[PDB]
Amino acid sequence: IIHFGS
Amino acid sequence: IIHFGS
Amino acid sequence: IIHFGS
Amino acid sequence: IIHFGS
Amino acid sequence: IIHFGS
Amino acid sequence: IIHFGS
Amino acid sequence: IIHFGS
Amino acid sequence: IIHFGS
Amino acid sequence: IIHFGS
Amino acid sequence: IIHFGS
Repeated sequence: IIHFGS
Repeated sequence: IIHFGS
Repeated sequence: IIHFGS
Repeated sequence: IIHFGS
Repeated sequence: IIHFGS
Repeated sequence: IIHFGS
Repeated sequence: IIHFGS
Repeated sequence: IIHFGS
Repeated sequence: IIHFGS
Repeated sequence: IIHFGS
């Protein structure tokens, strides 16, 4: 996972 | 995991 | 885990 | 874990 | 663990 | 930049 | 930059 | 920069 | 900089 | 700088 946010 | 956020 | 946030 | 935050 | 925060 | 490779 | 590699 | 590699 | 490598 | 390596 690459997650930029919430 | 790469996580930029909450 | 890389975590920038909360 | 790398954690910058809370 | 590397932790910069609380 | 997010770069997975060379 | 996030770089996983060379 | 986050760099995992050389 | 966070650098895991050489 | 956080550097794990040479």
